[PDB]
Amino acid sequence: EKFLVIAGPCAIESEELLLKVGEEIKRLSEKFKEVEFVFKSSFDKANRSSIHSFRGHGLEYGVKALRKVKEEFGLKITTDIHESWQAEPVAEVADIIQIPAFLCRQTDLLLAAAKTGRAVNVKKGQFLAPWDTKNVVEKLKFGGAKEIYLTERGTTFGYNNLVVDFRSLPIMKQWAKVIYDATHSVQLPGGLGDKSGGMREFIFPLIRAAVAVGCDGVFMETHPEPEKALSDASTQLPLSQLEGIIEAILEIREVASKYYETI
Amino acid sequence: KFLVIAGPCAIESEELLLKVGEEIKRLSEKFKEVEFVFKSSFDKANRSSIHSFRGHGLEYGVKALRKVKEEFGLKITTDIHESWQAEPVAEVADIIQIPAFLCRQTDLLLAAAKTGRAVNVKKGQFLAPWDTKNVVEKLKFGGAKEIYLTERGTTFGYNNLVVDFRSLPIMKQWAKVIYDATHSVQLPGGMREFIFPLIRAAVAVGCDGVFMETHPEPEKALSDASTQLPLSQLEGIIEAILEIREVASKYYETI
Amino acid sequence: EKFLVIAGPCAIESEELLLKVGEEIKRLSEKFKEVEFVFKSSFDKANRSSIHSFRGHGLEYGVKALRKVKEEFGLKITTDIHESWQAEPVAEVADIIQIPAFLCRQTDLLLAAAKTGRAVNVKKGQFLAPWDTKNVVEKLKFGGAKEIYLTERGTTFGYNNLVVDFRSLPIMKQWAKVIYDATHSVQLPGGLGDKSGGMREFIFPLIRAAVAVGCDGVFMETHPEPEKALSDASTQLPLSQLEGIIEAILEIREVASKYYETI
Amino acid sequence: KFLVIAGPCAIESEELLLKVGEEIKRLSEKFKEVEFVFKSSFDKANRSSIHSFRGHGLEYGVKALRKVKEEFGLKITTDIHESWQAEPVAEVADIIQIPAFLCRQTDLLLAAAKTGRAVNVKKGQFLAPWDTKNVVEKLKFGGAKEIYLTERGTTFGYNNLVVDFRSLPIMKQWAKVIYDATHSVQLPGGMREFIFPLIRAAVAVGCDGVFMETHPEPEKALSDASTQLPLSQLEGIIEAILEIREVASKYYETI
Ligand SMILES: [Zn+2]
Ligand SMILES: [Zn+2]
Ligand SMILES: [Zn+2]
Ligand SMILES: [Zn+2]
Repeated sequence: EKFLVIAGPCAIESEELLLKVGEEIKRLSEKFKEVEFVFKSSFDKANRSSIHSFRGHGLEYGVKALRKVKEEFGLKITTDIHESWQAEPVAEVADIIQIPAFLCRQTDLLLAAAKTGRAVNVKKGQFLAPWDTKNVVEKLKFGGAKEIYLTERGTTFGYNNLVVDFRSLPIMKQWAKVIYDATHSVQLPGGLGDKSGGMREFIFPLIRAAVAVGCDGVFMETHPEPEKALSDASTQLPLSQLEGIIEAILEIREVASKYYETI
Repeated sequence: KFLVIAGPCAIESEELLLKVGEEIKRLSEKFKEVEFVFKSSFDKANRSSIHSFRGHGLEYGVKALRKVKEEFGLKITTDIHESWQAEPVAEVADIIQIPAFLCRQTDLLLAAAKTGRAVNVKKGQFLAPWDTKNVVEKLKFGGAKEIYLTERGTTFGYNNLVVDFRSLPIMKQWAKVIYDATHSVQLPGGMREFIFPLIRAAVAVGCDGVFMETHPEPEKALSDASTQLPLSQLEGIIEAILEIREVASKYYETI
Repeated sequence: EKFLVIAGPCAIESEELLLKVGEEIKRLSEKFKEVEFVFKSSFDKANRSSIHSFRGHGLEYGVKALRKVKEEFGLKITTDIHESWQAEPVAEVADIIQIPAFLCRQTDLLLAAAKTGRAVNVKKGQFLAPWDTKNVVEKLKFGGAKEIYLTERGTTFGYNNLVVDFRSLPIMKQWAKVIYDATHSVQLPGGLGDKSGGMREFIFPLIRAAVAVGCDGVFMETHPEPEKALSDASTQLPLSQLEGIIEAILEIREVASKYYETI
Repeated sequence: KFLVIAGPCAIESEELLLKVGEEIKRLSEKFKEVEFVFKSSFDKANRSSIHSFRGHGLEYGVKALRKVKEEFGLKITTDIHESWQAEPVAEVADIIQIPAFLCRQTDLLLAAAKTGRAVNVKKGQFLAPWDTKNVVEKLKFGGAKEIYLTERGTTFGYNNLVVDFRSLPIMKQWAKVIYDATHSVQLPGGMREFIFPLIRAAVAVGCDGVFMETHPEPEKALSDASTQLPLSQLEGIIEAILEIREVASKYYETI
């Protein structure tokens, strides 16, 4: 099946930033024709550690910006919702509605997303065991979702640290397509001052592990200049490095593919 | 005074709340050194299964809780799950509770603080004790004056929670601390036998109050059936923690 | 039953240090007559993180020093062994033979201790679940041990951190007397540079929790001047604070005792 | 060359070692790009139960291993549990293995280093990746020249281990890194279905070798029966990791 690559700047810092990243993603989509690219960006960071951190410019602005990306580049779109009422307006532009990790058990949010008819991607909560995502998929199916994804983004491992238990990939594949979040998985929750920390040096090696184990897609946040990002400045991948990373995972996926176990 | 938040996990019926409210009212009259707060959820918005009991809705819930407050004169507390619910709930709830999974949702916290009511935040199973400082700050920014942080366990491997008692003195630096005696022993995805021993630990360490879900017939409860405390055992546990607190309080560290 | 208090300097820095601490422990044993005091000190720190850290002055010197303490003060003695051959010589002075946490599964070490006829205290490994200590007690009984203790000293919680799951106390009590290690439970494994870290501010509160939950004794390392200790300088309790801590736990134990559940 | 350490968990008999040694010898001739090392323990010194299989003793063990080395010309590796065992084991063992629970026992490490043989230390389930730097230093101080660190999982809650692949690049800073594919999926106090996928992960990330326990009839093994790899599946897995390594190696980060 076609491999999915969900990528984009963490937050919608401005419509200009989006178009700049979208342009590169469009270029890569023309090169890597065997990949289905989905542009991602959050119109709101509703769970920042600090009240002083950047959140966004509002739902209205964000949807408008994402719509511009889809219009100008013909790219599929995905963004996350935080309360049930946002599902309807967001579904107007989003091809895939994303459910935040902390909210993966909020029944009404899941139901709100499912009834839009759009695909739904649920970030696996840091508190959830792999086998407990079965009921998450069940809720979505109950709500009408026909295209469901589960995203591995790390599990709570002691304080301010996450570990990726790759056994989750084959387990979750039993009931949904699986995506590996290469950037949030290496972040150190509340690691820094009133902000999240992260170790970019592990992004690439862990993504290689994900494709070797076997997944249906990868999720990566990318920014022209990560150091200047308003969110996840420590983990967002430099846009110039995206091409090489994608090429590498396609190569590893190809050679490992014949060994992927049947679920 | 020492805070004791208790009541049935979910508002299974106005009838159930009244029966429990009566016992809590009696204990309230027997223990003047304690401030009792009646708790019950109008909606279990985060159940694991879509086929599990959620409740009868916000209106039916706020109505039943109002009946408890008016009939017994007890303070009330219930949890909210989305921002719009803060206002209507604040009509009856003296303390607005923020669910553990939602402790980082800025709009929910701000919505609760705006009501002018006290706010009790369940510490997420993914949060470190020191990470709660930011939670309190959000609430203060939102205008909250009476703020509580509730210890309810931390993710420890899969389908298990551990209570790191170091969290009590750490969180006390920025808020009043409550120990959730029933959810802390629950196995996500629990053991009633550990409820009492851990609550004894909490008061020996030092906290500002305890949270306990209680039900007349726990095994018949529509939620947390394996962990809700039988109503008849509530008095004994309260007396026990008051006695332990009386002796141990001499050693509670300053700030 | 008589409450057990195992205390002493972490390592046998010198025979003089031992006698100084022993003198205070003897004084407290005369005051707290309802407590059974056991003097503890390691003749060897065989598991230091760094090859450059203090280990000790040898088994011969240590046993001689411990014997002096028992002779001069009439105090019971306990020390830990690291290899089977040490059980015999150590049993000549030790009333309780201690089994290190990392070695709680080494069958021959356990058997070596059991056949000496002495009491055996096993530190629960940081990797062991409470219910898995049942087989540890089984091995000891198989080897002839008639007086067995299991010591709670924390469990691996993420990297360089330990958490105390107090549910372990009532669980382990099902098959052995339980001791709470108040000082090692708050140490941060490899936290510092080539050494262990620790948070002394949590020693007292956690010990209060242990007695409130219910245990058969407490283990505390104490030193005249912790800051100068050659091992566990961050967690050893100042000797001057021992009296107050013991008084406090006896008071909390008394008031909580009527509520201790029957196993 | 890439290292592949394989063999039956325990020396159940000289007979068993020979049968496994034959297959490993064959693979050794088929894969010249790989250095095979035959492994088997003469004693399971840390079994959970006193009634479980330990072995036939050190002498019988060193004897059987010597037979494998002489008959097939394969390098040998076995683990030691107490200092005195280093010398006699070094007579046949090319690489002396240090058990995970004993990775901090200074005298065992020094005893192994003194033999002049290579030393492979299983990373304790309680150790952080960076904590292994000190382990290597002890060995260097003891005179060790060829040093390996083996990833075999980290304590994750109770009766479960997780493999934090970040450990591979971290440990590589001070030693050659080996990934233990069979013990990493074991549930202390395991799932064979996860052995292959995680070994693929290990080579994609980048390691210097893999460790795998294999047995003709795993379900009949006297130890690690639930995790030992069936002998017949060994060739396929090796070919697979060589292919993945060939492609992925282009991206292994420097130092
Ligand atoms: Zn992000
Ligand atoms: Zn409940
Ligand atoms: Zn010590
Ligand atoms: Zn094995």
